[PDB]
Amino acid sequence: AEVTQLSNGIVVATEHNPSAHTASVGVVFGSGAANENPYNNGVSNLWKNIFLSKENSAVAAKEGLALSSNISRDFQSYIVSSLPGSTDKSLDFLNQSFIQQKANLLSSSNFEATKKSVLKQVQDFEENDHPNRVLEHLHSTAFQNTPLSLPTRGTLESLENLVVADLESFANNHFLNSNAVVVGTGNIKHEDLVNSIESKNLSLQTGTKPVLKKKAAFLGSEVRLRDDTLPKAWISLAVEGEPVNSPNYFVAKLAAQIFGSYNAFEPASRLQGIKLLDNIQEYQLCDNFNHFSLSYKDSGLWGFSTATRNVTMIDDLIHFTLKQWNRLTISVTDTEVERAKSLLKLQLGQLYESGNPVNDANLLGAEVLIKGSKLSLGEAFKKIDAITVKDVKAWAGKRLWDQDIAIAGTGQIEGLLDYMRIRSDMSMMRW
Amino acid sequence: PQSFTSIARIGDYILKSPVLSKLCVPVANQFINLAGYKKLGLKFDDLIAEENPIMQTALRRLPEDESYARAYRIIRAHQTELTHHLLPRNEWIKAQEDVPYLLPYILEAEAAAKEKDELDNIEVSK
Amino acid sequence: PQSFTSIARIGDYILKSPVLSKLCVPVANQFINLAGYKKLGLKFDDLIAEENPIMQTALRRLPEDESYARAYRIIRAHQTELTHHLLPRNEWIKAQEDVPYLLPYILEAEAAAKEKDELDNIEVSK
Amino acid sequence: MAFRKSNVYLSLVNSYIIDSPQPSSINYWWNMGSLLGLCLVIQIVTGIFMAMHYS
Amino acid sequence: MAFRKSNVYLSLVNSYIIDSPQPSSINYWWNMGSLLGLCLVIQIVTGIFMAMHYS
Amino acid sequence: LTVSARDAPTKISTLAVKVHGGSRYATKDGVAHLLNRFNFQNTNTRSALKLVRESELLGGTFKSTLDREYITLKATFLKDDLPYYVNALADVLYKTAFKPHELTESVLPAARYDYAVAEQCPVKSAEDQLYAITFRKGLGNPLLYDGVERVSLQDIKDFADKVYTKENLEVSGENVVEADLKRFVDESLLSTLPAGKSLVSKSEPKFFLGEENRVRFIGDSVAAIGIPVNKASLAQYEVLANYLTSALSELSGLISSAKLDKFTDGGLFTLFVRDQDSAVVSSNIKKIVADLKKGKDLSPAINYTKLKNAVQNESVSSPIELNFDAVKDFKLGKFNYVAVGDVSNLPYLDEL
Amino acid sequence: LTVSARDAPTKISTLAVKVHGGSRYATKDGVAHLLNRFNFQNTNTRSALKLVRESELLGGTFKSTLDREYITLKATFLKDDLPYYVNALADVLYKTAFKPHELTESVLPAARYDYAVAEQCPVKSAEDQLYAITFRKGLGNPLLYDGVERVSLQDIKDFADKVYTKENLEVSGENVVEADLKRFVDESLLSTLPAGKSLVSKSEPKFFLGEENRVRFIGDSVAAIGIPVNKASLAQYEVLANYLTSALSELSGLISSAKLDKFTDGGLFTLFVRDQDSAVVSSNIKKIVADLKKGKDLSPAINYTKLKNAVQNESVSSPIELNFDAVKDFKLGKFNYVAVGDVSNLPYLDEL
Ligand SMILES: CCCCCCCCCCC(=O)OC[C@H](COP(=O)(O)OC[C@H](O)COP(=O)(O)OC[C@@H](COC(=O)CC)OC(=O)CCC)OC(=O)CCCCCCCC
Ligand code: HEM
Ligand code: HEM
Ligand SMILES: COc1c(O)c(C)c(C/C=C(/C)CC/C=C(\C)CC/C=C(/C)CC/C=C(/C)CC/C=C(\C)CCC=C(C)C)c(O)c1OC
Ligand SMILES: COc1c(O)c(C)c(C/C=C(\C)CC/C=C(\C)CC/C=C(\C)CC/C=C(\C)CC/C=C(\C)CCC=C(C)C)c(O)c1OC
Ligand SMILES: CCCCCCCCCCCCCCCCCC(=O)O[C@H](COC(=O)CCCCCC)COP(=O)(O)OCCN
Ligand SMILES: CCCCCCCCCCCCCCCCCC(=O)O[C@H](COC(=O)CCCCCC)COP(=O)(O)OCCN
Repeated sequence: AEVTQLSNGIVVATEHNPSAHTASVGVVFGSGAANENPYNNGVSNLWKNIFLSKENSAVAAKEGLALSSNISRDFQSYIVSSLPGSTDKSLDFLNQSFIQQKANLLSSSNFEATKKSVLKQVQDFEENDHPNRVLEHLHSTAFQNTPLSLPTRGTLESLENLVVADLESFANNHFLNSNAVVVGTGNIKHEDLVNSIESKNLSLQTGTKPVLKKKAAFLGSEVRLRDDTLPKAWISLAVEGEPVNSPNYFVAKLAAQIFGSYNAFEPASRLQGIKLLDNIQEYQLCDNFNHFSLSYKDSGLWGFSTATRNVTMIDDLIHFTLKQWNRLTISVTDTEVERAKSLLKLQLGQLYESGNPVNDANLLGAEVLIKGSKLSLGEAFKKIDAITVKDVKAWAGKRLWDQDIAIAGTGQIEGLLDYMRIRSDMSMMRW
Repeated sequence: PQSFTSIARIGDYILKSPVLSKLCVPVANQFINLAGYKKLGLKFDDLIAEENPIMQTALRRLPEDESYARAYRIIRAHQTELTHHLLPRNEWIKAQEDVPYLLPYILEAEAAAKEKDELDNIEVSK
Repeated sequence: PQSFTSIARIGDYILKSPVLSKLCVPVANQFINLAGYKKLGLKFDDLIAEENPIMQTALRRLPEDESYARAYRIIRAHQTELTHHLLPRNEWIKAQEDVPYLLPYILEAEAAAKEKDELDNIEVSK
Repeated sequence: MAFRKSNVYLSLVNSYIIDSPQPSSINYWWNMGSLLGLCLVIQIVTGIFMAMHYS
Repeated sequence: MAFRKSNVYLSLVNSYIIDSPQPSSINYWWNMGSLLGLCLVIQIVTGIFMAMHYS
Repeated sequence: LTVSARDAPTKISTLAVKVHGGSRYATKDGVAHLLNRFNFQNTNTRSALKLVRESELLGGTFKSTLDREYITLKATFLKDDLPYYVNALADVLYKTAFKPHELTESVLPAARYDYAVAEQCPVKSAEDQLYAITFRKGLGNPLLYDGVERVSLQDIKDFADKVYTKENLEVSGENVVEADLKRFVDESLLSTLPAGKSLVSKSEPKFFLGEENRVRFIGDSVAAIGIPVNKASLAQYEVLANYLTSALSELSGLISSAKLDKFTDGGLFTLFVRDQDSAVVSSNIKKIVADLKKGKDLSPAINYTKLKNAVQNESVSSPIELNFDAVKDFKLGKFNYVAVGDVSNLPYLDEL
Repeated sequence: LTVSARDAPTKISTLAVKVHGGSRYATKDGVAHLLNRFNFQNTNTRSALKLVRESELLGGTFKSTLDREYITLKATFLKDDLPYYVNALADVLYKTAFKPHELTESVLPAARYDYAVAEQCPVKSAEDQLYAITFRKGLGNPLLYDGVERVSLQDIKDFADKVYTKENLEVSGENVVEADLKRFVDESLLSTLPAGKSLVSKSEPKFFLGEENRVRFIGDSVAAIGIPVNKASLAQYEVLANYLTSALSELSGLISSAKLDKFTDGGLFTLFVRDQDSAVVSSNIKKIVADLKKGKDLSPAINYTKLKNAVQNESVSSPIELNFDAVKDFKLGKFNYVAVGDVSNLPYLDEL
């Protein structure tokens, strides 16, 4: 297992695996939804569905290729997959359809049909997908009036004002050679890829991207979307967390692993070594929860999400969870830290060593764009093993004890108390 | 207050000793006959206080034909007590019917609660 | 306390009289503007006290799009009251929007309760 | 329901001395608690009337 | 649940002065009822200490 | 007792035990579902709580999975802890306790939740209907437990003694040294199991053509067709399922799903049409059947099928139906049909 | 507007209005059920509470009844109060209020109770399946409302304006002077109704033979067969239904029920087998079908059928299929079949 970075004008990164049976080749750009403004929000999500449109997918399918695309807050990628003997055809398809010609894809008949399909997807997301849209509303209230607040899909109000000239204006500012990384994963050797690119003279455009002026900033706030005709309540809560390239990046992920995830209907999930589960199962305070530690280029979020049918005891669920977060400053034990070390290593090993080269192409390109290289899994395991109890207590005294929070919620949330009752539970008046 | 695991540990030590089972076992038979619960139609496991989580677990796991018969013996003993009488002598519990029917369910629930308490307050070593 | 059937009987007698509708109707328009509920964004039927069985029947039978809009006006009026302010002047209720939306549901429930009371305390004759 | 269960002050009376479920086998030793309530009323009422004449 | 809701004597305290739902728009005129409770305590406590010296 | 493994320079390993004990071998309705929920409960020597706490400190988890052919027991763990997980999987097959209070408190409430989740999906209930009217006894058995046949605790223990035998299972490992795995298996309690017999039948299963079934349901409407496939025709219907859901076909906007389930003795092709308005469902399924009856040319989709087969086979032990080069044409013959939802406004079999 | 009556020296009278508005004419699923529960609700001139209190002091009651052909409005009362009840039945057909709060508070909770009672009887759900697979649109419509098609308040008022017409109803009276009844009907609001058209079709309905359906159910198991009957064969199948459930037949201990439903254009013969053990149901239905295929002689049961027909026709207006003298033989041909309950242990159609 080894990565190889090489620059000749174009940054080329590979990750060779001679045991895999497919190969994957694409390009990742270093702009996401946090490089848009409130008037062209959704222009990245439209460029994805233009690339995945029917006439473009049909040209690829006669060659034997498949297409993927992903939109995030800091990056976006466009990936072609094939059998290991036809990576030259997949690199040709990325040259013709995406680099040279774009007036074929941006015809008026293709643009209006794609815009209709995207507007239906965003409408069905806002009406049916309740856990993921509460987490989207948590980002917009915590980073309000700041580039990290814009949703990755766009809104229905901002998507209908978009024309063809808005997509060409975004492509001239961000789809550049100094913003791009060419990636290759699966069964493909590194020097075979750099000689196929150098046998041509690929270059997107010369110049740099615009520089935004407002930096990300956390603000303690809340947003409530009450809907009494829904059968549950869905709540997210977080503090300000760690960015990428932070010295406390792995300590924050281990602290979330201490409290973990839960499913009340799976019998083995009920037997986990988490002390919070004693209070919750006595009166059945929720159906599921999960803790997270998200990281971006400038900021991050640390907290949990939950879903509940017990709508008269919502205040007991928030109170018991926040009293366990107080113990990370005061009285976290050594056996809880050793359990979280083994489970964080199992979770990280499953994320980076799945058998999908499309997942590996997204992870490799996003990390080379920020850091310039990639940290191996062997070196990440040695940083996790060196964390002590005193590292956890010093991190939680800075980020958790007596700090501001952000709350989002939907459904039957009448039993959720107001902000200052929840804010005062971030300290004990004992220590 | 004293657990049934502790009572069975002391009691099985006496019953294996051939010299201690000649002294204490005749005294225990006179103690039970002077107690008089069998003349009201009760077994000893009907007399155990039930307002605790271990006993509520063991009473849930009892088979339902034995749960119906336990409820009739308790109700008949309350009615005999308020009339200030005893049962007729052909309705008394015999010694070969005074068996510990609830004791294996109690000992199983006590061992599971002890193992959970040891895993929740635990040390490690490298 | 005074029923809406009695209020409508007195009020419709004044409005049909051409001499009484020239005297009382200018006084009633000054009375409503001095009351000031429209500057908080309320209609008059939002102000009716609801803790009685007739009003609970009429609020159940209201269509749901009007029930959602009534709940928003009451919540907005409580928030404006605690800040000791008034609404902006472009958000005030206009006179052509201050319609009795709840009055036909109230009058229908009152007539059904009167007919039930007359049939329950009734005479007969051969 | 009946008025002894719906009124705010009579439901406290009803759930304590009217409808409260008792075990069927308690004997006369369980009557001492209500005699103590009568003794406290007797000591309070004879106490006030003597205090009108005491220095 | 929390101990302020499960205890027999603390749940009366919790449902009256801790968790009781109030309307959000009441003004300072709604504070007179709790001042009357403070006045009754002041009159009772100064009354006992003066009664130790009164004939 | 077949043992095989593959190796890699990878941090994470996976171990699996494949038992021929799926719902096609079940004695009563839903017994294979209830045995699947009894796995990793209390053992005679170790409680279920002790197994979760011990493997969390080593970094491993357990899972059990049921389909129509297999019951699969799986572990995922850090690589150097291999002998702990060989012995833990052997104790489940050998000395599960089967306590009566475990059936009441854990197994039966977990199986009621599995049935209630799958009951709200009309696509899943249309697939259950298509298996029942095509094969009628073996592959047509119901997958989950619903309680129309009552299953006692002794029925579960009799089914466990029938399928947990040495001639009826195979052991596989990923990122595992093969010479170490064969040594740890021979020392474990797997070699102390009864020999028994293999349950896998050799002959072709009996099938039926031209059947119909209609179910009323509150929600979306589904129309679905199903074709049974023999072993010599598995390559032709695999190209057809990838062609119909790709951009090479003009019918792909009307089709919700299409796939081919494969077994060692044959398979079943399925196709689904889903919408909330039943006038759209009736218009879509009439155009699909009429266009497939005229005939299609499948040879432009051969290279696309070879890519999709290699992606899917990275988790499977690869039944090699890999000769796609002879696939040229297809014409629709006889088939089965089910309709779920607003059945008063859905077509009949003789109308299409 | 047909009016007829019979007279007697009897204290009690009965008046009925028969509308051709059953579930075989319904526009959506369950609209005829919801119109049947709207009868004797509030009228424009009189509330439903006032109608109950007034007729109780006179000694009368009202009822509405739905079947597959008719909606029937009925009154039973003391004899000399006839003009009050002619006018009360005329106001229901003419000026029912159809308030939206009456649909929410009264009609829909009453129709949910009707559906939940009939859902627990597996004999009734087997008869609903036999009608659906035999006729498929007219007589195969569902009888009750379940909510898979939503029905608005305007849908109910459109169906009432379609069936409450003068060419679509008939008035009948028992213990009623006929010359007085024709005078009171012509003075009432029934003569102010629209003329309209009759909904009764003249031709034979379309039927299907050799169909099958299976439903899973927790409870008893039912096996049932069904045969469609034309108009010339109604006398033969009436003798067969009385012969099979009498002491003249050795098969009567195995049969739970057998009957013949009659209409003006034909009928449907049914037979049912019910037991809580499905091995008894499978043994019973195999002996019934095999013995009916060899042939039976029906002529010893002719005089017994003529007695049973006269007892049943005392409440019916007597469709005269009364020539039982030509009935000699019967041999079973093609038929339809349904199975409800533990369907894994019940026979299939080609196995019997
Ligand atoms: C007798 C011994 C008892 C002593 C204590 C009793 C107090 C009785 C006073 C009467 C009363 O309770 O009602 C008061 C009422 C105002 O009610 P409101 O909620 O609408 O005003 C909220 C304010 O805008 C924000 O008030 P905020 O909360 O922002 O600041 C507090 C303010 C002082 O507040 C008080 O002391 C309340 C008594 O602090 C400052 O002034 C800052 C500069 C130092 O006032 C009125 O409605 C009319 C004003 C005259 C009332 C006098 C009539 C007496 C017979
Ligand atoms: C639980 C309640 C009470 C108890 C146990 C109690 C007990 C006593 C006793 C033992 C004596 C001495 C009697 C003697 O030997 O002469 C006494 C005297 C007295 N008590 Fe009480 N008392 C109670 C309540 C009250 C109250 C509530 C009052 C006044 C309002 C009161 C007023 C007096 C007076 C005036 C005397 C002196 C007259 C006398 O000697 O009888 N007592 N009390
Ligand atoms: C609601 C409670 C009470 C009220 C409104 C009240 C009121 C009064 C008033 C108006 C006076 C006359 C004061 C003066 O002008 O000098 C007085 C005197 C007195 N009260 Fe109270 N009282 C209360 C409670 C009590 C209690 C509970 C006690 C004894 C335990 C008590 C003991 C006395 C005494 C000893 C005096 C005479 C001394 C003096 O003049 O201040 N009071 N009370
Ligand atoms: C197990 O179930 C039971 C149960 O079996 C029983 C019997 C009882 C009832 C028994 C009791 C003892 C309850 C009654 C309590 C008392 C009687 C205590 C007395 C309480 C007081 C507050 C004493 C104050 C009373 C007075 C009369 C003082 C006032 C004096 C005055 C007005 C005289 C002065 C007037 C002038 C003009 C000088 C239960 O409550 C109960 O629980 C559900
Ligand atoms: C709508 O929501 C509300 C709400 O708005 C408010 C304001 C309250 C406020 C509550 C109160 C104001 C409480 C009311 C006050 C009382 C009940 C006071 C009662 C008075 C006493 C108990 C007097 C007792 C005094 C003594 C025993 C002192 C005795 C003196 C001694 C012992 C001297 C010491 C002797 C020696 C020798 C040293 C609510 O409870 C409430 O919920 C419903
Ligand atoms: C915590 C310990 C202290 C509690 C003590 C409880 C016992 C108190 C005394 C009980 C005696 C019953 C008093 C009469 C009950 C009838 C009250 C009534 O009719 O309610 C009112 C009349 O209002 C009054 O005037 C009350 C006067 C109270 C006088 C007490 C000194 C009408 O009855 P209502 O319809 O409101 O009943 C529903 C209540 N939720
Ligand atoms: C006459 C008017 C009466 C009005 C009543 C108002 C209530 C006044 C109480 C004020 C608060 C008192 C705090 C009590 C502390 C918690 C109770 C407790 O500790 O109970 C017990 C221990 O028992 C005791 O020692 C009682 C102490 C006597 C208190 C006498 C003042 C706590 O243990 P437990 O687990 O049983 O609590 C759950 C009860 N449902």
